[PDB]
Amino acid sequence: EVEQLLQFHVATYMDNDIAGQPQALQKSGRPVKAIRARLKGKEGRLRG
Amino acid sequence: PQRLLIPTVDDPGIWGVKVRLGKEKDVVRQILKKKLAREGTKNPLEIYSAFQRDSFKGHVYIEARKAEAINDALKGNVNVFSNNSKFLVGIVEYKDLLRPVKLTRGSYVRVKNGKFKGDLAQVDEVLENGLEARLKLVPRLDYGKDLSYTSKFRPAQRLFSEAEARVHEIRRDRDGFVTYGGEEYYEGFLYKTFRLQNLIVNSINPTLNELSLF
Amino acid sequence: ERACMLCGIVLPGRVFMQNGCPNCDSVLNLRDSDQATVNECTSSSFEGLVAVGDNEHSWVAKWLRVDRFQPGLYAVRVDGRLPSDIVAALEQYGVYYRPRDG
Amino acid sequence: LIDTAVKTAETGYIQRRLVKALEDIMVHYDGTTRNSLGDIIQFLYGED
Amino acid sequence: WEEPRLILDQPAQHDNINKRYEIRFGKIYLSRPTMTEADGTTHAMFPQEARLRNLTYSSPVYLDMEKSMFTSIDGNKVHIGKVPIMLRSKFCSLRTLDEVDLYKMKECPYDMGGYFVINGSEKVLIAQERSAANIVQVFKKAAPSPISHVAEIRSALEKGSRLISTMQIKLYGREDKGTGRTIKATLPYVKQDIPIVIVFRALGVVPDGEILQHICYDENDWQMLEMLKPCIEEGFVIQDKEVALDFIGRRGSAALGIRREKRIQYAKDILQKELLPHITQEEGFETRKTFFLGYMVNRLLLCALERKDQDDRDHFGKKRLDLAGPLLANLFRILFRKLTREIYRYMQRCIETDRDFNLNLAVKSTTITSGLKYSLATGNWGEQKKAMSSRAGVSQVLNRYTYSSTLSHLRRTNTPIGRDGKLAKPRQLHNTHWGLVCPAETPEGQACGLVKNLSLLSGISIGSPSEPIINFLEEWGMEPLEDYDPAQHTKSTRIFVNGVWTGIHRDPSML
Amino acid sequence: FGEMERDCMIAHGAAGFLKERLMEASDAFRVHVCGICGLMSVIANLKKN
RNA sequence: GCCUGGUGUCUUGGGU
DNA sequence: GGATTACACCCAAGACACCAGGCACGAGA
DNA sequence: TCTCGTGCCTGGTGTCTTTAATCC
Ligand SMILES: [Zn+2]
Ligand SMILES: [Zn+2]
Repeated sequence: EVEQLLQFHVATYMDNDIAGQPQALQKSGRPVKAIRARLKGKEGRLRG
Repeated sequence: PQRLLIPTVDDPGIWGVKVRLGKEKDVVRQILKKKLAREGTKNPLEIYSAFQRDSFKGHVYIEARKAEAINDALKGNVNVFSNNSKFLVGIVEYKDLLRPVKLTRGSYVRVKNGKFKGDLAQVDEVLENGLEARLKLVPRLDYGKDLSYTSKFRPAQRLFSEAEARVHEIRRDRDGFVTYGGEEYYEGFLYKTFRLQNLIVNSINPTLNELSLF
Repeated sequence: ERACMLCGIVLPGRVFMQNGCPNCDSVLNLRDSDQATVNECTSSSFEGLVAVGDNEHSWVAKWLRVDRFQPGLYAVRVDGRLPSDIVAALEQYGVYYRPRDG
Repeated sequence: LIDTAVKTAETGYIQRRLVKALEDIMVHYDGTTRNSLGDIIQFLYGED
Repeated sequence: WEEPRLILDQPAQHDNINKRYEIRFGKIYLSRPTMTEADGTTHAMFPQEARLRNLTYSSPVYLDMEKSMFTSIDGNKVHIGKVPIMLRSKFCSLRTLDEVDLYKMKECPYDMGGYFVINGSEKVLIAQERSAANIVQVFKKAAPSPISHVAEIRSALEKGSRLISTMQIKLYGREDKGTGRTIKATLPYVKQDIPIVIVFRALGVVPDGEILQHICYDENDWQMLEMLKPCIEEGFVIQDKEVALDFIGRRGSAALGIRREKRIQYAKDILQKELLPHITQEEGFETRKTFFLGYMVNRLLLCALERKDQDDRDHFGKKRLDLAGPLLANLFRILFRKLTREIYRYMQRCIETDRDFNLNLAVKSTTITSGLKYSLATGNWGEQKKAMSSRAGVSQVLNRYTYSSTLSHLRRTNTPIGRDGKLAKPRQLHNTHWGLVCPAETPEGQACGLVKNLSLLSGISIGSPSEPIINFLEEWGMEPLEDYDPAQHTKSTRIFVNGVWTGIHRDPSML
Repeated sequence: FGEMERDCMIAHGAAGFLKERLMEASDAFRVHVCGICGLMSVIANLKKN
């Protein structure tokens, strides 16, 4: 249970849009802004 | 000898069960109530014991002979995850589940509470009963400067200066020992009692600043 | 709640004052004590809560050496040790104290 | 009003894909029309 | 009164002494809005002070609670929170006063109210458009699907008016593809589609001849009868009630291993409740659900036989507007359960001490007060921790740029379909909008055609009890459902009251 | 200066103008790279040279 | 006696 | 039976962690 | 003067069950 949780945190640190499992959440309730989400979409590093 | 009490294949099985974090003690309690309430009836709860280890968050362990008894023990318990998540423990793993586990005068500890939270302190002595320890601490004082404290609005650390106290705001008790605002300072250090549970004795890392001082 | 240092049982502290320890009070006499005595033989600090339902057939109970005691809540680890004067008095009674603090 | 408001985004997407498909295509000094890989798209621009 | 009592129990063996702890919620009382200073002093709050000092214009709500203590060897006015008051309503301190004294309270007589004040900011609730409950709608399905026609209904109770469940009946089989063209249904909390005949048998009507007598009311219609042919044969081997009910329970999202002796009794709950709960939920009334089920299948086949067009989703008679009243009740319902569980979780610790709880220490008014304030201030319709998936924009800052804009803003309606999904059907001005929503007033841009505005003479139904209507229908000749046979009644008219088939009458013209 | 304005300057063939807009007139930055491994791992003290 | 830092993430309403 | 796609720019107003445990201070006996 | 209760501040840690088309 503890090793899988280290795998989990390292995964959602890089990509928090993994299909088929719940997103990592901030205490405010909104999803964590992972590095992958920083680069994609209209406002990310590349298009924005 | 403890070695004669090791478990064997003749002993009941132990299952682990996942429960809501922080609710492990409650589940152990609830299991005991159910067991005692059903003793001697036509439908006894066929578990022997249940327990929860702090080191093992989110789990309760339950001793029985049949898996069905585990389901029976937990039925209706609002603190237990409904998924059929129980797991079997090996006989060779049993005793480690029940392993029960410092502090010496002259050694260093880190304080865990109050304005001295995080500060390094020397253990001077412990109470006869065995609960609180007298600590030697670099004080964080103001000499009553703005009187008519918290850890976020405290003072810098500096050895007690009795002549500064004499000038600005004090009871002499012995050679180098003063009581100032109802605390004791000997040769510049505060000597104050803390609960042993309020100090950290393990894995202390002295800081740069502490290496410079001590 | 406090835990008896001798037998490890967990009870509300006032119980130790009202009725004594249900396992130990024949030798510990907490029922007829003051609060200072109760607090020297029972601890507010303990870890590993154990429901023992069947003392005499539980392996868990045998390991914790509570197999001859009454069904109830027990602690795996009880912090503190009996005062040396009480240990000495128990030994006068043929009772051997095995500390439960680890 | 609905049509103008809806189909403006349809054609806006069309223009974006067209530009990215064609942005690197340049006339070179030998008259050929090539992309950034030097692939020949036309041997002579516009055939004239 | 939706969940009127809390109940605990312990079988005292510690001389068994069952001690049920019970708490009953009674009458509600309301007080006028009151400002309580840090001092402790109180006074009547009027809106002008509330705007200036960024306060919330709200009324304290008190609830009677009653304790009772069953013991078997074998309170008063507790404060539950503050509810924001709509200005100029019956519970606002401005409703009285009279024109002379309005000027002294700095209130303008042209201000018609209809809005709330939350932290000094004026918030108006926007009417939310939704589909009607308790009505059957038939739609056609796209080509790459084995289904060609679907009947759908979302069932919602009359009391409260709240959603419960949703149910579908799908007709499989494409055009000359799909072989056996049978019909299966979808039931709440069951993982797989179940053929129609099986659920008919599972309700207590098992021989074929009675089943077809409940659906088709025209023995000559061989086209319709031919389409029900494969449904009989694919559910032939299930020949009695018991094996039918068990076939259901073996799919309904439960645990593994509840045996036939009980897996029936779990499925009987999924049939009695959750399946069409708007008709009835008391026992021994399964004749109404069986008759209604036959009606659905009949409607399904009429569309598949091209004798009736598929329903028009934009027909305004199939639509409802949720205004301030219904919207607050749904939110208040969610929050009152949250307050309830915090009371229940608190009793299990405070009774292990065996100390009489002072009640006022077991009602935290922050649950309702912060809940209503947060949702009205942000528009996030739900619990704060679940801000996504919840609907946004229900509350908006009242536009005060000009007087005309205030009138329009208080009469606005919203359809919550999105910006995802292009097409045109929810955006078009449909013919049935005539006289009910404005044909001209609509925003430019992304909301165009989805946000609408009520025509000048429109009104919204407040709601009325259906019970007096039933009494009027039976007094003037309506005949019960147990007396009805398609051979005898081959021509009478069916009567619906709020979507439940309640009777039949042979001479509708006089009625 | 969005994506569509970028394309217009390409069509004009004003390559020099486009470079300046997106660098000198904005967020131009100087980095050091290692000629061997190509990474921006250089530690550069400019007063000690 | 030169240097001189004031937020973010959303949502909603608008403009062409 | 799975995601990815869904014009551009701009303006402005309107918002923000919860629960439990421990320690300290004040009041009452 | 001592003990108990209440309030405030700081630190640690989640969970009752409840929009639509296309292509690969
Ligand atoms: Zn004992
Ligand atoms: Zn290098």
